[PDB]
Amino acid sequence: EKKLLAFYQQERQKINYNWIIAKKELEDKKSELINKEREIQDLQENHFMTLN
Amino acid sequence: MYDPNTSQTEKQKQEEFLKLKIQEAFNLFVKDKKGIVDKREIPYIMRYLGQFPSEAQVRDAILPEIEEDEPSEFIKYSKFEPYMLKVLKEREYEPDDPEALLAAFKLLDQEGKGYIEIDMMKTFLEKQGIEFREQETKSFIEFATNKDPNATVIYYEDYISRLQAFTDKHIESVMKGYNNFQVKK
Amino acid sequence: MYDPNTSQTEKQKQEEFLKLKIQEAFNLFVKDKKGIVDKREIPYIMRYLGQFPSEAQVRDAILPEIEEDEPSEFIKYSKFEPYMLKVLKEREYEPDDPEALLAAFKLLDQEGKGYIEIDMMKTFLEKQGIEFREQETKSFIEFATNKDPNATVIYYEDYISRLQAFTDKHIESVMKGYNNFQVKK
Amino acid sequence: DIREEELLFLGMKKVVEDPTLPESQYKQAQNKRQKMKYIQEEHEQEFNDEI
Amino acid sequence: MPPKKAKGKKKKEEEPDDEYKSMTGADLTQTLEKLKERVNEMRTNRNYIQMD
Amino acid sequence: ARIKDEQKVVTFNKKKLITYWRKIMRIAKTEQLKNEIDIYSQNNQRELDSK
Amino acid sequence: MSNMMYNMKWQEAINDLMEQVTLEYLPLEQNEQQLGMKYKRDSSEWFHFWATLYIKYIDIYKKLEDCYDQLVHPQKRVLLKEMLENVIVRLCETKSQVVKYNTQYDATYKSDYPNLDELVMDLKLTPDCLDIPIPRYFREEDKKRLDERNQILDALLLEYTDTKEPQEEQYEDQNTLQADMDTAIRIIQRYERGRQGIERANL
Amino acid sequence: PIVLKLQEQIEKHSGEWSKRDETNNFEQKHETELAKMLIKPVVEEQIKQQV
Amino acid sequence: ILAGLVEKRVAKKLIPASLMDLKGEQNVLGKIQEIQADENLKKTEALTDAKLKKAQLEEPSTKMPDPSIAQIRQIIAEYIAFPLGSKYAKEKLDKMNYFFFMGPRGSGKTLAVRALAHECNAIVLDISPSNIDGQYTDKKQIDGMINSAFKVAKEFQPAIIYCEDFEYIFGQAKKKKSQVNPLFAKMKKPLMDFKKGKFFEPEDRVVFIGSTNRPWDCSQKEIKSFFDKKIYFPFPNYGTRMLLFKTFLEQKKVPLPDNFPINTIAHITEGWSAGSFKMAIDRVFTERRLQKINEEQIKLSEFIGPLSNVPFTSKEEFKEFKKFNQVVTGLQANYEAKKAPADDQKGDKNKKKK
Repeated sequence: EKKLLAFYQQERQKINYNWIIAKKELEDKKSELINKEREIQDLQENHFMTLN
Repeated sequence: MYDPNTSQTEKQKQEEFLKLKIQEAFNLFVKDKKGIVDKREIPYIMRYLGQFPSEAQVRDAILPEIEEDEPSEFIKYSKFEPYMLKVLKEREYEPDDPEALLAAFKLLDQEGKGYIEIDMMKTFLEKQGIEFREQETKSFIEFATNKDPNATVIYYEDYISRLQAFTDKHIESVMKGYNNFQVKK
Repeated sequence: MYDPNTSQTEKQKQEEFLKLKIQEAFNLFVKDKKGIVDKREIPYIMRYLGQFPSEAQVRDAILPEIEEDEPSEFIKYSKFEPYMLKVLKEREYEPDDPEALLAAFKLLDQEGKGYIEIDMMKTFLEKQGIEFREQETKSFIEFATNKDPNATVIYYEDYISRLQAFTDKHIESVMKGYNNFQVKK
Repeated sequence: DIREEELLFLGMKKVVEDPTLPESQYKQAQNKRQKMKYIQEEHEQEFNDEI
Repeated sequence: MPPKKAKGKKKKEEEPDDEYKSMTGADLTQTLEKLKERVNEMRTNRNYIQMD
Repeated sequence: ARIKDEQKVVTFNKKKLITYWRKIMRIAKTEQLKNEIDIYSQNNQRELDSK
Repeated sequence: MSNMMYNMKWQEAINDLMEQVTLEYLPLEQNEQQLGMKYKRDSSEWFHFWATLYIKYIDIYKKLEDCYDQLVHPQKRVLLKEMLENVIVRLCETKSQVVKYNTQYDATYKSDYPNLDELVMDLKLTPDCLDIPIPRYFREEDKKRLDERNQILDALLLEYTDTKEPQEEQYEDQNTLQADMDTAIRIIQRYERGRQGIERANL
Repeated sequence: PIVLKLQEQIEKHSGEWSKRDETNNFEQKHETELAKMLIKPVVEEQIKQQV
Repeated sequence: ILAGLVEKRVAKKLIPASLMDLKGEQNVLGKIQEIQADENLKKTEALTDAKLKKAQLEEPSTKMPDPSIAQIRQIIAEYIAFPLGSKYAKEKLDKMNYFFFMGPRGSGKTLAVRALAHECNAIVLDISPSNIDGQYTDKKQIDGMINSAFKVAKEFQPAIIYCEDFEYIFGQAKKKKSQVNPLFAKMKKPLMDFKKGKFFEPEDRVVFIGSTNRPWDCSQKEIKSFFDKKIYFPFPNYGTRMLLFKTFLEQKKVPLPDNFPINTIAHITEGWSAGSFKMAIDRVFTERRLQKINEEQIKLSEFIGPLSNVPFTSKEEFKEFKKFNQVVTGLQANYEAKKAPADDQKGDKNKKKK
């Protein structure tokens, strides 16, 4: 019982660190998606200007 | 659930656990305003907690013992904690042993073939004792037949065994937490 | 079952429990007079005492030993209980290791496909060794195939597992009460 | 049933993706990697020809 | 062939002279109370850590 | 048989601390979803006014 | 999608490499500015420094190897490959250096398995951060000779072996009974008769 | 020395490819300029051998 | 020569494998194990009874944590894949091509061999006496086969040579009459001269593989002086063994239970190699048993029977493995180094000349 408690604690801490890393990467990629959308809008605006 | 052959501290901790389980079930079954729950699920909360009171028993000795002098459209934790606390202490609404279910199924199966016709079982359910609704009978037929749509008879022994196992699992789930709570200083 | 390397008090308790179990089995086979049972039932009782003696072994050794000075169609309890006790203590006719049964079945299955044809098993059991009777083969086929009427082949692994589980359950049930049993003074 | 709803939603049991299913995310990643790798070889061959 | 396991003499273990051989019944009920709930303090730490 | 004073009867704290964390994280997640609703409102105003 | 993401990953990997180069240049310049006296740096500090260097170089290896795995610019790929091999070499050298200074506990352990767990947790990474799976580009690169070798091997195998599937480790089972079919038949018969007698007496 | 190799490779990549405008070459394919620059040695050495 | 080798079954196309296929955990608490080992050794130093100290030091120092599976994977990758798989690393790294391996049967040596061969796409030539038994009956054939394999490795780059059962070729001569064929032991001289001659060029990306099952059989000095490096595969630990159990059970496609006490089975299974683990897992689950897993959840007793059926490694074998790892690796050499004082002098040595 003690051994299982210890192991579960350590593996829980491990996945906590993993989940923190995953959240950081998810935030970075969401910011990247926002910037990609902004790039698409910029391309569209310059496209309309060049068409004019 | 409650063991009346324990020490005074053990009895007090069992009572406080009953109180906290009542609180947990009530909160998980409160819809809008904290501290209020409809009386329909009060037997549902009891079943969540293992008690098996009959509908007539629930209406005659449960609701009046917990309802206010002024008819309250919903019950609060106030009368919900001590009621089933005392019920579990005295085991007022403990369901019969599995042998009771075995004898019941054998009686329903007069010929003792090991299974009961779906039509006969539905007739008993909807005409004897506490009648079930049509959907309740449909669910009973589905589960007892293992969700068999074309089944005509049900092996009561396998259904009894599965029901006993599932009841044991749910009792383990509910009782987990029956144990610690201690007097706070 | 009987532990031959326990304490002297444990030895006496085990011997008394085995004697009581042998007496109960004898009574189960008693039809006319207590203390006498049919000779044909001699191996059968051994199968509840944990012994699975072969027909040749019982005919050559068990029968002459149990038989009195003159050949009798009925075996008395006086000559049955002691011989049964010593046989059980020595574990002479205990069923072999389940690994042995698995090895035998795999030897029967030359290709090692995990199954044996029903006709092949029937031929092996009725033409080699001590041939079985028709009812013996019918029961073996029915129960190896879990009472499947449409079964065409028998998987030896699961059949052996089921037979071993049934044997263990039967042995534990027959041994039931040894904890509560006490040596008679 | 409520316990397993909490398991999946509050996050008790992992939702394992079957590789055999057509829409598994790993399948999309493998297809993209295969296309990308063929891309490196295509650029390699045409760059050698250009040189 | 089957290498039949040797019929080694059974345990009949000589009970170790550990701390389990100290005091009489009433203090055994007290010690009872001293290791009767909590070890599931630890098992429940296992359970909660597993849930997390 | 030592099952109720310092060995085997502390499951109540198990499930009660689990439920107490359930309530702490329910408050935390409700505030987080208030923040998420505020972010949704800001994005909604921005995008709708862009349209 | 893949091109831009791998460009950013190479950018981060080069940032890590520049971080390590500046870090390791730091001791040399500090020594140059303080060459007068001797250095009483315990093996603990050198172990920490080399272990952090090793872990950062492992991260660089992972990112660069994945990029080359999915870097499509052949001109970019050649540079990535040469830089990856150089980094792999200095990584092996860093591992050896950590091996030499494995003098913890006031000892002289020249262990090929130095322990970096304390730094790993102190650095806020899980153990898997040390993973170094073998790069898969060893096959594609100059794949012609090895593919020809495998072709010749398979041709020879069909020439004599008559099989092509890769041989699996066949472990002989010591659970084989050296008994004739009669013995097995008799054993099965005893089993069946015993169980049938049990059933009939139960009835 | 391998430190020198890796570092110098880093600076040279930063100078050449980082300062490379891939917007026109959206496919990240080889640039003719690098092709000419790295091919000049081959032609020059062929000319030197023939001469 | 390649055709002859193929006809002789010395060269085989081993099953492809990956290095990440070696399910292993990092030494999370290895440093604390080392701290406890050092503290216990220091306490032993404080002991007074000479007999007790001698008895304690005679047994292997189990307090030392064994090399981690993650560390072993790192070492194997760094020493093989980069040198075997990269020319530049081979030139710029230590010029070693001889690895020895010590571990229990099926403990994962084949897994590592398969992973390296698949990743580097290298021919695996097993000259193990078992893999060649019944085909060679003279010294000339062994010499010719060794020469052909070495030439193939030099010219058929990349190439790798694996050889199990190395004890019979470099074991204890003074031991009793081993049932193995004496002809295998004669390989020492050809391989001895090959090693002393530096046959394979240091840059040439070809390595010789030596992995055994019982390290104590081989001569320790020759192992130390004849292989570039040696590796000992540790017995699975609680965490690593439990994770291996989980990985195999998911591989067999069996459902995962929520209340199953994995560490309990881990404790029950302590003392078995990886090969025994895999053998027991394969034995427990069959075609109908796997098809029937849904009806019957995995039961603890299911693993009770097979565990005893598979070969079992006693604590004595683990102790001997640890002793061989410490001695052949030279760790005991460091241990003796850091204990002898420098007070003792170098005085008279000439009077005793008669």
